[PDB]
Amino acid sequence: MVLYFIGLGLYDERDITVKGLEIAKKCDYVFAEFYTSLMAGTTLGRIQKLIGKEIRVLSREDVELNFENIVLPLAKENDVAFLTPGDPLVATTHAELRIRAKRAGVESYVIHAPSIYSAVGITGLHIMKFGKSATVAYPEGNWFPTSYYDVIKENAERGLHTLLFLDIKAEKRMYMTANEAMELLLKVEDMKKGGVFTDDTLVVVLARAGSLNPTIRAGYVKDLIREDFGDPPHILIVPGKLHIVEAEYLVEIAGAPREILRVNV
Amino acid sequence: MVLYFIGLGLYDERDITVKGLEIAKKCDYVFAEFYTSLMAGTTLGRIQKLIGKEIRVLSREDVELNFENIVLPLAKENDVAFLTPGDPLVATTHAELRIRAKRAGVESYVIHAPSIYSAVGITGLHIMKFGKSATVAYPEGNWFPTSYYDVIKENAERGLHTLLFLDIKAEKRMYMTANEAMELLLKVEDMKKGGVFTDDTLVVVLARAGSLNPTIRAGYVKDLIREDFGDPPHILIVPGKLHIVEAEYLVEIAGAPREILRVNV
Ligand SMILES: Nc1ncnc2c1ncn2[C@@H]1O[C@H](CSCC[C@H](N)C(=O)O)[C@@H](O)[C@H]1O
Ligand SMILES: Nc1ncnc2c1ncn2[C@@H]1O[C@H](CSCC[C@H](N)C(=O)O)[C@@H](O)[C@H]1O
Repeated sequence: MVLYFIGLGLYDERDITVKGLEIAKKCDYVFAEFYTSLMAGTTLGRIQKLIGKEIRVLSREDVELNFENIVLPLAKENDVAFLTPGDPLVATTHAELRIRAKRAGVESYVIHAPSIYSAVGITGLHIMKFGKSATVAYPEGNWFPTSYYDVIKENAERGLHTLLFLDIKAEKRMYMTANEAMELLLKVEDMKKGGVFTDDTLVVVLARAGSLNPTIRAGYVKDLIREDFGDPPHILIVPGKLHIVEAEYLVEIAGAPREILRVNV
Repeated sequence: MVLYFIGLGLYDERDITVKGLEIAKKCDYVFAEFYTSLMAGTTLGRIQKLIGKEIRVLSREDVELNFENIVLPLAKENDVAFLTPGDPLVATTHAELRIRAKRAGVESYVIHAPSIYSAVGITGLHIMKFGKSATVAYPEGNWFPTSYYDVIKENAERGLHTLLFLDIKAEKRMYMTANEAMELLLKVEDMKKGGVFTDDTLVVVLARAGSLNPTIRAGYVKDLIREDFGDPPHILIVPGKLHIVEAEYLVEIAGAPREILRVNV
């Protein structure tokens, strides 16, 4: 009669909250999806072992299309767990699954977990200063999305930071790198020529948040465009005007050039 | 010889990540602070028990003026852990404490936890649609902070949601409620009169995120300002231009007036 949306964390199988782990163990069935995002620091098996129960993976279609046929039915007569990377209702369309639960007379509860949306706070950039967020999608066929470009422009204009989620082909297990995102923007800049993203623009790259050894680097596009930030997942941030304090943190902890202390403050 | 920054979560002691717990367990000394936020579902005793360590709680001044005197020193001889509500680097200036740890010669690591910043997802509002954030500060005497008003304004202008962190005075055990926040905003409406916040404005309130039954309400200032939302902590949200899908979740789960469904395109 109960369905729990349990967050799985950022990186590995230990980023789940204690609350989420116990509740999962008590559930009769445990489903999980791994398309919205991917747990780079662990494996389906490791996760299974930790929780103890056996996890049934759902595809994008299984969820978006037949969640009410695969999951909800059991949730009627039992206690079901739905596991998703990061935080349950973040950056995903899962929030509407709660509406379906209600429609089927099923109670749903949310168990949160760290999100990349809030873990960027490790970059020293002030959470309160983040403006509208966006996704840098891969150009395909005749489709070449460039909206993120504008999102970055409206935020910088008002002195806010822009968080750019990078593209992901969960299926193909293919991650978009910070470099590839920096490349695309340069092309969008070259087409729109608004002076929003250029070799002189300051950027921050957060790689593998959640890990004890994440990669936090700040620098000018021309200098980071070809730097190796390690294995995915990646996150690109185009900061607005920096606080002296924000800036010091990027220099002292993300190896930012001293130049930002005078040019970007 | 290191320093760990561990998040405790949103509501009770089980909101810490397994990663965080297992690390806190194997630490020599465990500091903390409960002034940046309020965990409405636990006690220092329950945390200590779960951690199996004695937690010395520091004050803002202890931290802001003596961290390198009370904490870092031990960090050179032992593994120290500094716990905090929710995520330690969200809506706090703790990130600066890392610069200290460094100049003191002390490696530091960050372990995240669910944060109110990403927990707003449960409201049904898209995470990427949130623009700049702000805090509604308690007036102190003849001083009346108004900043947050312009933040709301600036965001609604761009059709983005606004996350309003409510003030806290842990020392006095004062926890601004969503009602108090609304009341203050109305007064600021008279001051600046910009048609930013009025009896007819739609607002969303999230109370006690992290609990299995948080209070999620959406409605018009006039109908909510007098409504009881339960014990703090509270968070107030001023949505921008809704999506039909956001409107549905608000109506179906937040209990918003069905009229909001008919969006004005
Ligand atoms: N640990 C991590 N480090 C850096 N980026 C990450 C990451 N985890 C996820 N991401 C970013 O977030 C995107 C997933 S979109 C969904 C976000 C997820 N629900 C959450 O709450 O975290 C990935 O494509 C990548 O751009
Ligand atoms: N569990 C919770 N439920 C509702 N609001 C919360 C909350 N936790 C924090 N808040 C809001 O955020 C304010 C504290 S600011 C600190 C936030 C914390 N660092 C985090 O990561 O979440 C509170 O006064 C309240 O306005």
